[PDB]
Amino acid sequence: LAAALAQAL
Ligand SMILES: *C(=O)c1ccc(-c2ccc(C(=O)OCC)cn2)nc1
Ligand SMILES: *NNC(=O)c1ccc(-c2ccc(C(N)=O)cn2)nc1
Repeated sequence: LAAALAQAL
């Protein structure tokens, strides 16, 4: 989940 969002950065 964290990675799914982290791709933005
Ligand atoms: C959420 O974006 C998220 C959470 C966890 C994972 C993930 C990917 C790969 C592994 C892995 O290779 O584990 C080996 C024990 C674990 N968790 N991806 C994305
Ligand atoms: N928000 N994330 C990024 O901007 C980001 C872009 C690219 C990468 C990355 C990581 C690792 C490799 C590699 N070849 O091992 C390439 N690009 N991370 C984050």
